[PDB]
Amino acid sequence: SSDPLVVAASIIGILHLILWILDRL
Amino acid sequence: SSDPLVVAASIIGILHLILWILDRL
Amino acid sequence: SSDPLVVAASIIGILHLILWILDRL
Amino acid sequence: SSDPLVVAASIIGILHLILWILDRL
Ligand SMILES: CCCCCCCC/C=C/CCCCCCCC(=O)OC[C@@H](O)CO
Ligand SMILES: CCCCCCCC/C=C/CCCCCCCC(=O)OC[C@@H](O)CO
Ligand SMILES: CCCCCCCC/C=C/CCCCCCCC(=O)OC[C@@H](O)CO
Ligand SMILES: CCCCCCCC/C=C/CCCCCCCC(=O)OC[C@@H](O)CO
Ligand SMILES: CCCCCCCC/C=C/CCCCCCCC(=O)OC[C@@H](O)CO
Ligand SMILES: CCCCCCCC/C=C/CCCCCCCC(=O)OC[C@@H](O)CO
Ligand SMILES: CCCCCCCC/C=C/CCCCCCCC(=O)OC[C@@H](O)CO
Ligand SMILES: CCCCCCCC/C=C/CCCCCCCC(=O)OC[C@@H](O)CO
Ligand SMILES: [Ca+2]
Ligand SMILES: [Cl-]
Repeated sequence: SSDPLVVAASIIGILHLILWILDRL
Repeated sequence: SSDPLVVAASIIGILHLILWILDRL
Repeated sequence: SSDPLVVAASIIGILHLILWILDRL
Repeated sequence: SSDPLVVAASIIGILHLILWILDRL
C-alpha cells in the first residue's frame, strides 16, 4: 500500500499518458 | 504509506502538471 | 512495498523514459 | 516505505525534472 497522495499521483500520471497517446493517435 | 522521497516526487509531479496546464491556459 | 497501481505506474514511467531516449538516440 | 522499484522511479523522475530545467536555464 501507498500514501493516498501517491496513489492519486500514479492514477493522474497513467491517465496523462493515455490521453497524450490518444491525442497523437 | 510511502517512502518520504516517493511522497515528495508525487507532489512535485502533480505540481508540475498543474503548472504546465496553467501555462498553456 | 507499494500499492500495485503505484508499482504499475512506476514501471510505465521508467519504460516511457527509456523508449523516449532510445527514440532520440 | 515503498517498493524499491517505486523508490527508483521516483529518484529517476526527480532527476529527470532537474536535468530538464538545468538544460533550459
Ligand atoms: C485536465 C486536468 C487534469 C488535472 C490533473 C492534475 C490534478 C492535480 C490535483 C491533485 C489532487 C490530489 C488528490 C489527493 C487525494 C488524497 C489526499 C490525501 O488524503 O492524502 C492523505 C495521505 O497523505 C495520508 O497519508
Ligand atoms: C493533461 C491532463 C492529464 C491528466 C488528466 C486527469 C483527468 C482525471 C484526473 C485524475 C485525478 C484522480 C485522482 C484520484 C486519487 C485517488 C486517491 C485515493 O486512492 O483515495 C485514497 C485511497 O488511497 C485510500 O485512502
Ligand atoms: C521550479 C523548480 C522546481 C524543482 C522541482 C524539482 C525539485 C528536485 C528536488 C527534490 C528534493 C526531494 C526532497 C525529499 C525529502 C524527503 C527525503 C527523505 O527524508 O527520504 C527519507 C526516506 O527515504 C526514508 O525512508
Ligand atoms: C517545472 C517545475 C515543476 C515543479 C514545480 C514544483 C515547485 C514546488 C516544489 C515542490 C517540492 C515539494 C516536495 C515536498 C515533499 C515532502 C515529503 C514529505 O512528505 O516529508 C516527509 C513525510 O513523508 C514524512 O516523513
Ligand atoms: C504504447 C502504449 C503504452 C500504454 C501505457 C499506459 C498504460 C495505461 C494502463 C494502465 C494499467 C494499470 C494496471 C494496474 C494493475 C494493478 C491494479 C491493481 O490490482 O490495484 C490493486 C491495488 O490498488 C490494491 O491496493
Ligand atoms: C509512450 C509509451 C510509453 C510506455 C510504454 C509501456 C509499454 C509496456 C507497458 C507497461 C505496463 C506494465 C504495468 C505492470 C504493472 C504490474 C503491477 C504489479 O506489480 O502487479 C501487482 C503486484 O504489485 C503484486 O500485487
Ligand atoms: C541518461 C539515462 C537515464 C536513464 C533513466 C532510465 C533508467 C531506467 C532503468 C531503471 C532501473 C530500475 C532499478 C530498480 C532497482 C530496484 C529493483 C528491485 O529490487 O525491486 C524489488 C522490489 O520490487 C521488491 O518488492
Ligand atoms: C533524461 C534522463 C533523465 C534521468 C537521468 C537519471 C540519471 C541517473 C539515473 C538514476 C537512477 C537511480 C535509481 C536508484 C534507485 C534505487 C532504489 C533503492 O532505493 O534501492 C533499494 C532500496 O529501496 C532498499 O531496498
Ligand atoms: Ca508502503
Ligand atoms: Cl509507494
